[PDB]
Amino acid sequence: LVHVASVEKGRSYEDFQKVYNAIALKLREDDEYDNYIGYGPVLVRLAWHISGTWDKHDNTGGSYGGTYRFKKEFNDPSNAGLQNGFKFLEPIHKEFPWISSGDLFSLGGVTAVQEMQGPKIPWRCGRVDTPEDTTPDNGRLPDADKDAGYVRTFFQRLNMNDREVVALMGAHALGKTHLKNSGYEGPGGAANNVFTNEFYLNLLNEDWKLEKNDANNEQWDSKSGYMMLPTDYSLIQDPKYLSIVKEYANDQDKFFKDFSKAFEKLLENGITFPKDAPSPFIFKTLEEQGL
Ligand code: HEM
Repeated sequence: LVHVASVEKGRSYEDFQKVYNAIALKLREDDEYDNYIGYGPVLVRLAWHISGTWDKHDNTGGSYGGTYRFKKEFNDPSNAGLQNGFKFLEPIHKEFPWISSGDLFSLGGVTAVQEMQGPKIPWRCGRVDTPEDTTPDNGRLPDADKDAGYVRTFFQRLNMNDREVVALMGAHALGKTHLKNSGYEGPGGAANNVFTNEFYLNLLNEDWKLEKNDANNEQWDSKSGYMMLPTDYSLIQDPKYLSIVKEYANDQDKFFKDFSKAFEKLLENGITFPKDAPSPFIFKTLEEQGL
């Protein structure tokens, strides 16, 4: 099963920078969402969830086809809450109807990371919408109530190794769990809408207690008022993950570089880029543009 990237007709870097900017300006404008966390974190989660359906074995799922727009995937229990990110992006799609759905969802995540002061994430265009019957079944996204061996095995399906897994998980410094969406409640950190390596520092430095939340699920809670999922905490229970947690806790630049690589890879899994495709784009932030 082959998905060849096809550049939206006649478009180039400037066109996609305009879409970036519109997303970034709306992120700035719609500041109140989720008790003033804003839409950055949910856009990052949306980009991951539309990518994380991928299966390396048969190239089903993945970001290419933009299939989140169809009811089966939209209504996946694993995707509860992401409707907010979709609704956010709706007016952007209306303004730029030429961009594919998978390009828009993935670019939303890139824009959020960068506007939250994260690393630059190179991004490639050319995902093409595919029909409703290409939508992957529910159940391809990961469970939170599991251990390190689960996490490691899960991510093999997305062709991610230990370092890539631990780097990607650093996104859990962003935003929060919401009891109504996932059966977990609380923020992972103090800087909910700024991208840093706080996830790793908090895992190592906080005093975590294994408690039950109001949905009768176990989660790790700190006296500082933070939480970790069982799968997050597994990164300090497994010796191989722990070494990499310590590395990123002690080197902000290394985390940023490794995250950027793993996140681009996640967003591009399943896609074949022609040898004469454009190079990946690196978008300027609003701040860099004086906007
Ligand atoms: C073992 C893997 C993972 C599990 C089990 C998992 C699970 C969860 C759960 C249960 C939530 C809360 C959803 C809600 O209640 O609103 C969540 C939030 C989120 N996840 Fe993950 N996740 C995993 C990996 C990732 C990865 C790879 C990324 C992206 C690089 C990511 C990004 C986020 C973001 C940013 C949030 C916050 C969303 C918000 O504030 O609205 N997750 N995740």
